[PDB]
Amino acid sequence: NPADNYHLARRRTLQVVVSSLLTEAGFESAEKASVETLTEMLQSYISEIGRSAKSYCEHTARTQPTLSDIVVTLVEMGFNVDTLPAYAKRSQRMVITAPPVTNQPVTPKALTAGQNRPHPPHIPSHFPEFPDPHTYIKTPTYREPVSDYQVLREKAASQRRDVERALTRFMAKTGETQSLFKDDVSTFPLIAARPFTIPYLTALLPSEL
Amino acid sequence: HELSVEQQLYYKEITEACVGSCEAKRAEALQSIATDPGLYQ
Amino acid sequence: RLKPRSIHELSVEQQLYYKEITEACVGSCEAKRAEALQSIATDPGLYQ
Amino acid sequence: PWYSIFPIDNEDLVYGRWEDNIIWDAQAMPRLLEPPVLTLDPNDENLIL
Repeated sequence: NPADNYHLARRRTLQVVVSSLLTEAGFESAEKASVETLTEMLQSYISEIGRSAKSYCEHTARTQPTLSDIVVTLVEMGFNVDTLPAYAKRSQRMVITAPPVTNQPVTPKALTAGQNRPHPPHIPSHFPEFPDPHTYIKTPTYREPVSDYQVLREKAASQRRDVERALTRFMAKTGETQSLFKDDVSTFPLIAARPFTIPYLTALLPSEL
Repeated sequence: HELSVEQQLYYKEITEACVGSCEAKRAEALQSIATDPGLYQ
Repeated sequence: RLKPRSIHELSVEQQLYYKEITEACVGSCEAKRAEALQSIATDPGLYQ
Repeated sequence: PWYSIFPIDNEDLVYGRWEDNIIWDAQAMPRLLEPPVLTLDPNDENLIL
């Protein structure tokens, strides 16, 4: 979680500092509540020279503090500043490393490059570009229509030929049949002649009228 | 849209062959339905 | 009575996107593949 | 892509609740059914009109 790592990268650096300052001419294996006590007094001490040396310089109409604003800030906290050049030149002096950076890759994204659409004149050019079509563009689409007279004539012709062939083979198979050749029922079956009782009636009369 | 008389007659014969007058006409009607190429429409 | 001519559930920008992504993902060029693979890996509207 | 390379699917099969025409109990049938008119869908090819 990088949210609490904004605070814990610098407070757990102050925990290594107190653990390095309690080892210099001193302890090993301290109590746990005694370390979070002392690193709370350390954070509250840096934050108090921050607020008071800024207040002493801004009282003198300035914005960034000089040396004369901190040697009056440390006097008002009771520090005895003169003992500090001797403390800085220890042989036990140690350096605690700064915390690591979350964005170690920095630039690891190939990205997704998509451009479509422009800007209406109430949006200047420095605003971000309008995104791609899939985000908000919808058009219905239909099936490919075959309006060709050649293939429509071919379709109607072949369907009529196939249905009349199927009808005549079904009627020749389920009735009396003839065959121009010998024992020929599978290939070219003929519906047998039927002397009717309605002669001229089935010849001369129209059926579609 | 309306069936032509050819396929209207084919529809009539095929449906009335599967109502139960005899079994042989039913078997030939089902072998027609299963094995014809143009029965769409 | 004829039922209305239906439309495909993809847009033509979406259908063109599908055609470009599939013709890039058959790997004729490697940079084309890699973007198309990242596009598959993070397009939010790649459902439907 | 001027036209779809995937045929427009049957919207009724893909979307409609045809499950509502199943007749679970003949006597106690929940929805009163009605005669259906022929609709001759023109999306299907192989039909002249």
